[PDB]
Amino acid sequence: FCGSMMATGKLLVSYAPPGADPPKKRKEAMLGTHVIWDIGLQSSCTMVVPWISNTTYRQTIDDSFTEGGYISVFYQTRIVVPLSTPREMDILGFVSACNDFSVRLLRDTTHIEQKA
Amino acid sequence: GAQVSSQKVGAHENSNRAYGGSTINYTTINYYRDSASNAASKQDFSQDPSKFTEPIKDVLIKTAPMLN
Amino acid sequence: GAQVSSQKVGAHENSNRAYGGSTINYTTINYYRDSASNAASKQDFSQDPSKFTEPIKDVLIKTAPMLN
Amino acid sequence: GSSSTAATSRDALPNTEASGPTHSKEIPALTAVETGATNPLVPSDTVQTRHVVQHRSRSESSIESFFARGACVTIMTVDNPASTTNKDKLFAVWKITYKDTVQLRRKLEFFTYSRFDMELTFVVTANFTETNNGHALNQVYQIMYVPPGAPVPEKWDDYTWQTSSNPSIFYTYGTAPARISVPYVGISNAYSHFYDGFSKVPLKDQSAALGDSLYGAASLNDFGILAVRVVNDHNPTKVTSKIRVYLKPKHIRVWCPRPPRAVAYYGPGVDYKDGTLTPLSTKDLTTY
Amino acid sequence: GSSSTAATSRDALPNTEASGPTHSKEIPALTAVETGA
Amino acid sequence: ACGYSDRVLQLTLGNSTITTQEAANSVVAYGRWPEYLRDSEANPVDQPTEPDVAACRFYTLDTVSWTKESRGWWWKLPDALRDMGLFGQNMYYHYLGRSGYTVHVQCNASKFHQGALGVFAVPEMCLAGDSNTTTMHTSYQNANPGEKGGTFTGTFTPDNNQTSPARRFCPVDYLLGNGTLLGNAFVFPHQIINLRTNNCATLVLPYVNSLSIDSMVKHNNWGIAILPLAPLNFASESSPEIPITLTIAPMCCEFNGLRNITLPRLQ
Amino acid sequence: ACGYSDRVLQLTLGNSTITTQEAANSVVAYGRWPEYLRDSEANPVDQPTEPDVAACRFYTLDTVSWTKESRGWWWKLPDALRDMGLFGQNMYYHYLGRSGYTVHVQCNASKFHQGALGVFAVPEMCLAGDSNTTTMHTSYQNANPGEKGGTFTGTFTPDNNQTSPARRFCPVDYLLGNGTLLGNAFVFPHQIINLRTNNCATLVLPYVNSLSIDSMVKHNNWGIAILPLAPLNFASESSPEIPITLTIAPMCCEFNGLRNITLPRLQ
Ligand SMILES: CCCCCCCCCCCCCCCC(=O)O
Ligand SMILES: *C(=O)CCCCCCCCCCCCC
Ligand SMILES: *C(=O)CCCCCCCCCCCCC
Repeated sequence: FCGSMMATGKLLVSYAPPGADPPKKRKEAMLGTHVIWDIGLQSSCTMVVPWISNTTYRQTIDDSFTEGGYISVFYQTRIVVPLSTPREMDILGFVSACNDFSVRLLRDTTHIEQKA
Repeated sequence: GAQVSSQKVGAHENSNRAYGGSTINYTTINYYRDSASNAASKQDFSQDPSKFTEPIKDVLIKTAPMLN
Repeated sequence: GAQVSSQKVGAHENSNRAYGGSTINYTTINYYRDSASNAASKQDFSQDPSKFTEPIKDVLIKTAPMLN
Repeated sequence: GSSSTAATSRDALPNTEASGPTHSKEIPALTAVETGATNPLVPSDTVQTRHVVQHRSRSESSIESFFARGACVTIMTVDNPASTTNKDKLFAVWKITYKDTVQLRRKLEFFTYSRFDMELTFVVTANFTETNNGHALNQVYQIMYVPPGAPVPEKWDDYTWQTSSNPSIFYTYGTAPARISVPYVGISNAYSHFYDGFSKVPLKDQSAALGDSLYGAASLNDFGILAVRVVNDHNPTKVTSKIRVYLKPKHIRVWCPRPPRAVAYYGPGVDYKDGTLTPLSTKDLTTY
Repeated sequence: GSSSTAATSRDALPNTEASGPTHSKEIPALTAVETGA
Repeated sequence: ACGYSDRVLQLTLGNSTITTQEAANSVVAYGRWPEYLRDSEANPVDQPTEPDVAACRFYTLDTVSWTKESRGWWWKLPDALRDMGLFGQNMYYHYLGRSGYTVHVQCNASKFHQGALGVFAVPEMCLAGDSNTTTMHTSYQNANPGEKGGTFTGTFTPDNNQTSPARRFCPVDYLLGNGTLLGNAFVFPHQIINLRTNNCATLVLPYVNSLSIDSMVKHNNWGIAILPLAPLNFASESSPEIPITLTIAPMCCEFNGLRNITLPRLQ
Repeated sequence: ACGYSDRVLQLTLGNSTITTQEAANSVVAYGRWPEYLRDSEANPVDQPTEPDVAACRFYTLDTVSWTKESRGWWWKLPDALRDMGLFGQNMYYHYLGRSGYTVHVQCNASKFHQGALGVFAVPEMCLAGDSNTTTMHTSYQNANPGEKGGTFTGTFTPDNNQTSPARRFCPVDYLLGNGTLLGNAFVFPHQIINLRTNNCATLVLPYVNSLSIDSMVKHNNWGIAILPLAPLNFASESSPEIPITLTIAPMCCEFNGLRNITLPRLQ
């Protein structure tokens, strides 16, 4: 959370494993894996996306058979600020692998090329 | 001067008097004096990622507040 | 790291001081770290067909009536 | 140093035991196939038998031995034309599968699931096509495995052939057929020869087009492609080449036996085509 | 003559342990990325 | 001694019991009783839901009718149970699920009737489509009939409407609806209901798949195929009919990846 | 030492986690943590369903808004969770059920806001009706609002339409909606959300009843009542508003007497 110290709020961070309507309302997102984040002196909050998959490995391309599901963030209560305080502010998000994470079948990337 | 090492077997054939089970080994003999000529052994080590994931001076206890 | 195994000899040459009789063996050495690189050993196992031929819950005694 | 080597595939089958006349309440011959069981009889249950020391074995019908052969799974065409051609130099792209041909496919489809290491062998042949006397120097071919997600080549000479990470084979014409092995690479615990399902659940709240997918298809079997090119630059006399790919499944296990394909294959699924549904021929019930 | 062969690259990753409901002052989920960790 | 018999069985699961007095023993497919997913084979790491008696109990599907013209019937699992009580709810609320089953097919008649039904349980029962212009085109809706199941036909009839294709299966009976000869379907776990002998078939099915757990909503693990190996006949009547009823209990079902409920397009 | 604190908590149930950094410890009602029904106190003999993580997880209800005119809000349990995922399905498929709960009320504001909410959990929270011509007449539909809950009022207003009576509760705030003084509601398990101190209330509720298990569809075991003990204020604004959100997790829920699903008349 990068708002001022005077700003408070509760947010809901959600992971919905695939196969149903992707959550567009808190009511649905709240039924999947989720963390309700209370903003405060510990500035940050982590939601773990547990490995939940039919296959033992997923593809590194968009693919329905090995689709992974939906990540979403909602307001749980609302951001509240006192007077003389910015009413808008930013949050930044980060992603990282857990210690049970692995990859295989080395391949070239589409993220670089050399034309002619 | 042979080096004998074990293979990590993935698909196992229907066999335990020759293949799949009774540890399958492989053999390497280096033919050259220069070690740059050697094949790669691939017998490699892992390490804890902490020098990148937790480079903080005072130890991180995850159940505790990071800021205290 | 050689594997020595025996051959099942079919036609035997007129010899028992070298071929046909005194168990003829063969040798295998794996040259690669990946077991997928290995040849097939063909030293394979058989099993009873019962999971397909007799998948009934109560044991079949062939001399008895199947229905009783 | 030296390693030296419970019913095995090459063991002799059971001996026939001698058996004599019988008169009793034991009834091996009578049975009831409604139970789902096959009656486990041997000849001494219904005739008099002599003793026979059995030497035959089932060594050649073990799963490994039934499959221990390279089978052709595709033919890839490539060429190396003059630089003055209106037509582009042909490189080939093949989506890896055993379903473009029928013989190996039918054998694997005696089973529902399998696990194996795959040996691929490549036979390469070439020929001239224009009745010309011009010549060509010995060709080198690049066989590049492009796994799902990696950039597929669009030109015979674009950057993707750099292969920094894809495995490639550079094969020299006229040498022994190329060969590699691959491990069991499935994203499941076994390859599925049959998948009774879809890759997408159509949702009520979504258009039919958005929830649609092919019956029986899944990335369970998307293994990517082989891309093949003649590495040599354009030559004034055109040469055409073919790469035949042979697949041998080695170190194999299989599960859940199935009736074999009895009418002609019709696409990569189990579909059949009108006019091919009559495998049996005419034979009269009381004619030998 | 013959030589024959600590976390190695081919070792299995850690098991997932079973864990149940929780209600306490332990707060793994809350953190502070300002620290650089 | 006490008179226990192959033919007389009682099955009890959850709050439900089946009795039969004319059974022909019962089959455990591939010799494997259903089981929960072992830790050494596990894959989703979240704590699974295991409904136990709420879902592992006998559900009876709509009864069908066997006549001299019947060519056969088919159902898919878990699909045929998708709308069955708490089994159905647990299936649709979770991304993943696995389950074994006890399948009990019921069909009684009289000592003067005759006929024989082959009851086959087929792992990955992929069926052939109705098209000779597109392959693998049967739609999700037509591939998944739910409890009413579908039927076999004696004749392949290609769909020629290319404007709006029917997109359904056209499963020919002597080709087991999949391009292989019906006479060989006996390599699949099966029983035969031959009316002079028995009035039911019982098949206990382990979860079978190339994965420990998978999407039940996308994928059927087992098919049930019922075909008349010998046609129905009775006294000298031209149009006899007798009912066939299916009752199926999930066994050892467990589910992972809980979220909002799946609401599938089924028509 | 490590900095653990009363004010900073994490709650995890099933696939759901709550964090708070401004708690005021948490309450375990009557000192009794929720538990499954012991064999020595058991009563229905059928094997119970225990959904475990499928239903024992945090469900968030629709958020409400606190303003200077708010008189208070109420909900009943299990009623407020009747339509919540697999908890709701298990409740309606079974004649009997029991459950405990973790109730977490959320309401943050700022160091310049003030106000205090009493959060009370009341066993058998019977509320008064709107009629002075008939007693005990509130209808099932009006007594059970589901997740939207109901509200308290500062004024008793008798329903005078005897032709078509409204049949609803008229719960007066200072009489705790039941004829007793609100100042004494603190003998019930409670916490206060006083905005300068804390932004949440957490109440762990054991199943409480004069029976080991009962009809969840007929009977609510607990009521949650939230009333402003000190009104909302902020800087010098005339109409401040701040949201209040309820999140509730069933705990140790078990069910008996499985049958077809209950389909209640709720409007
Ligand atoms: C340079 C050569 C690379 C060769 C790359 C081989 C890539 C993997 C191919 C998998 C073959 C799978 C056969 C079974 C398919 C199935 O599931 O039906
Ligand atoms: C260790 O090296 C002694 C065992 C020797 C085994 C046979 C060696 C095979 C041929 C190696 C030739 C020398 C290579 C330059
Ligand atoms: C066991 O392997 C020790 C005995 C060694 C016998 C000679 C080895 C023959 C050459 C193998 C070379 C290495 C292959 C990569």
